[PDB]
Formats: sequence, structure tokens, C-alpha cells
Amino acid sequence: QALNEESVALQDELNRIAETTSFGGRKLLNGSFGEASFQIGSSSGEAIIMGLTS
Amino acid sequence: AQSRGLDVAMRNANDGISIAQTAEGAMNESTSILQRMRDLALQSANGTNSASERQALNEESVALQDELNRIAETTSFGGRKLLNGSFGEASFQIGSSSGEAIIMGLTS
Amino acid sequence: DIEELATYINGQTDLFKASVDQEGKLQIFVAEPNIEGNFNISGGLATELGLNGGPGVKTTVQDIDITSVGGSQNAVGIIDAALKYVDSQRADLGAKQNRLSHSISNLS
Amino acid sequence: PGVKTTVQDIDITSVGGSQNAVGIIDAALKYVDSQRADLGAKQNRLSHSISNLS
Repeated sequence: QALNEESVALQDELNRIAETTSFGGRKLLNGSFGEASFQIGSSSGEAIIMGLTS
Repeated sequence: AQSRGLDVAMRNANDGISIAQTAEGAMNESTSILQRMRDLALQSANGTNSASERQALNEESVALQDELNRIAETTSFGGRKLLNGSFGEASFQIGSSSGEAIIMGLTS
Repeated sequence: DIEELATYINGQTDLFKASVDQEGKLQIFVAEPNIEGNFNISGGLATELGLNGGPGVKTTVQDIDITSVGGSQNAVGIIDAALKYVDSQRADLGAKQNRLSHSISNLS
Repeated sequence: PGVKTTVQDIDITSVGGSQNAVGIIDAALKYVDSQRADLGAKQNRLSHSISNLS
């Protein structure tokens, strides 16, 4: 039971990490980030998609 | 008139030099990418890798491959794609009169 | 993927400014001097994306919106075309200025 | 179809619970490490792109 209490505490910690880590208010590790394109070229297109899964 | 021709020829030669310089820089970065990919493949070759390590190495390799494609398709001298395979053989008047030209070609 | 396809389409030509919006919808931009009539598209790939080339949506600089990713990507091509047009007009004015100077010297 | 078990669905109050827990956490670790490797590949891609652009 004590080990399970520690395990559930760590589970809640994992959920808090998933829901909290953010880049200036843009949640990163909660699935909501989806996929975004960073335009690294110097003209239309020329971008790179980024994957970040919950 | 020949002095004007010499001035324009010097300008054209300098333009060709700049195009070659930009292409050379892109090529240097591409060869760095290829060296990194070679290192990745050699690391993958080692016997003690199971399967997941090979998957991670393959993910890195495919990322570098798409980076190579992006470089080949993106580097440009003011809207003139260089290494995307479209430049082909092009002339560069470097003489006062008509009939002087250095042919430069950049394969994709 | 869609982004690589957009980059490739941009590379293989200079009359198009391919782009990708937030949802991943290929935005193809054709500068004003480069189009006159019904821009018609074909091929199996276009049916794969469901594209439909027709009269097109007319967008000028005054109609630029940036709040969306696709808005910015389209705006890139819009400003590119606008810059090209303004530079062409400035070139025309410079040519007229040079002709005027030559004429004034001849008149004197 | 099999009973779906995720990390959040982990309990160790019984021997079988922990025996399933080891495997569940191993799978989760594999997933997280794969995503980290993908992100590292993206970082290397972006660094090479930055050097090329410079």
C-alpha cells in the first residue's frame, strides 16, 4: 500500500508535468500543441513541421 | 567603349564569383550533413544494437535526409535556385567584346 | 509531407509561391503579372489534395491578414509580388530620369 | 482485444499488478525515449539549417 501511494504520487507528478511545462503560456506536453510549422527559409514555404505528442 | 566593356565584364565576373561562393557554402554544409549520416550508419552497423536503437538512428538519418533535400531545394541567390537542378549550364560574359564567356554548371 | 511538397513546388518554379496554412492546406499564390485568365490545374496529385484551380481569390496588400499561419504564408508571396511591382516601377522611373538627363545635355 | 492498460491504470497492490507494471512502464519508457530521440533529430536539423542560413 505504501509503494502504491508513492506510485500514485508519481503518477500525479507525471500528469502535472504533462499539463504544466510551457513555453511562455504555450503548453507543450499535453497534446494540445499538436503540430506546428517553423518557417526557416527565406520565402513562402520552406518550413519544417514539428511533432510533440502528449 | 572597351573601358565600359571591361567594367561590365569585371562586374559579371564578380557576380559569377559570388554565385560560386554561395554554392560552395551550401555544398560545405551538405557534406557536413553527409559525414554525420555516415557516422550514424556506421554506429548502426555495430552488432549490439537490438532494434529500437536502429529505429532512433533511422529517425535521425531521415531527418538529415529531409534536411539535405531542403538544402538542395532552398539555397538561392536572390530567387535563383542554385542546387535544385535548374541552373544547368550558364554563361558569364567576362570579356570586353562579344564571344567571351565562362560556362558554369551546378548539378542538383 | 505537405511542407516538403510546398518547398519542392516553390523550388521548381518562380511564378508560384507555394505555402501551407495551419491546417495543412496547400496555398498556391500567383503574382498579378504572371496570371491572366482561369488558372486551371490538373493531374492526379491535385485531386489527391482536392485542389481546384479557377479564377482564384484576388488578394492585394490591403487585404493582408497575419493572425493565422496561412495568412502569413500568403502574405509572404503577396509582399514578394508587391516588391517586384514597385521595383519595376522604380526601374521605369530611373530609365526616364536617365533619358531626361541625356536629352537635357543634348539640348544644351 | 485485450484489456487496455496505460501508465495511469497502474496499481501495485497485488503481485500481478507489479508484474504488469514493470512491462507497462517499460513500454512507456520506450515511447518517451523515442520521442526524445525524434526531438534531438529535430534539434540537429535546426542547428545545421542555422549554420547553412548564416
